[PDB]
Amino acid sequence: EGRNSIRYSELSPLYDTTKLYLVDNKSADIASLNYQNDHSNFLTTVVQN
Amino acid sequence: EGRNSIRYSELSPLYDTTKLYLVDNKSADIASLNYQNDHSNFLTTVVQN
Repeated sequence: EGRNSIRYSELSPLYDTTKLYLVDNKSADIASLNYQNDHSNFLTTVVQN
Repeated sequence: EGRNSIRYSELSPLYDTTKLYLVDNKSADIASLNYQNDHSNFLTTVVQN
């Protein structure tokens, strides 16, 4: 208790477990981040907002 | 201290002062809430989301 918080920068804090997703076919990332790379060396966002 | 928090239902809490707005010409409220009333007896949203 107390030492179990998970804080994003402006939103309600969670506590003691969550999930994180690392998918490879989000449109905004296709457009900007990933132009010269492939499905084995890619770059993705962990923020879903 | 401690007894000064302001809590919305899913967002970061504020502390010790804020503002609240009561305007009368928001589109969504024009459409739904206010159809049979006027500018002197009106109905508005305090949530801006």
